[PDB]
Amino acid sequence: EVQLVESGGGLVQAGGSLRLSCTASGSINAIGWYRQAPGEQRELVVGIRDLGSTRYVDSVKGRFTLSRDNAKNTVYLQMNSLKPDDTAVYYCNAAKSGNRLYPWGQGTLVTVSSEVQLVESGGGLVQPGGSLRLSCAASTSTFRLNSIGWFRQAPGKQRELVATITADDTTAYADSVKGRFTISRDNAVNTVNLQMNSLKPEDTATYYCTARVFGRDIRGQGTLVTVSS
Repeated sequence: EVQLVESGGGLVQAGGSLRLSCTASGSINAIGWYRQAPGEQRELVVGIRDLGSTRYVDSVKGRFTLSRDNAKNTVYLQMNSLKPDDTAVYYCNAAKSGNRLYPWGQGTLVTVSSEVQLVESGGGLVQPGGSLRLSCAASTSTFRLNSIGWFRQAPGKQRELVATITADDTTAYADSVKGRFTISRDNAVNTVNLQMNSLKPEDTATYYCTARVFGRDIRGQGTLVTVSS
């Protein structure tokens, strides 16, 4: 028979990332990931159509990415932009139609935490392919939020504008992050965020927050984001 075992889960915050891996010895194409918490019976998160496609639950489509390496009898599931509601234990038995369920692994656990001037946060170190979430508090006691934008800068190089959101909720991203980055407001708390998926060694920079208030343009001190594994 097969012995399944899965590892790589951990504690992480809003946004954030984690690479779950899984492995077996004793067809690796028929493996998908289940998820279980207490108080609601376990569900399926990723499965396989008979033809060989990889169908993902709509609640997560656009975050979790099933990869595989036949050469190591290993399957993975790269998680980005992790939400609190992703908290549970993930298993690794099969998910193609018409296949026997393999012997249950123990499961790796996955937990997810949570003079006007601006205040950035969230910056940290991650691996290539990871995901962060930066936030931009204004420190005003809700005096004015306005229209903002995020610009980064590696040391000794010219600044780069990455993404912006105006008052009208229009978004524009640079071609250097096209597809990967996503700027959302979250207005209910007077803070504005930037989700950063699929990072590279090339994003290693100090990320700041500009707002252009009355008269002068303003920024915050900005947080490091490093990616070199």
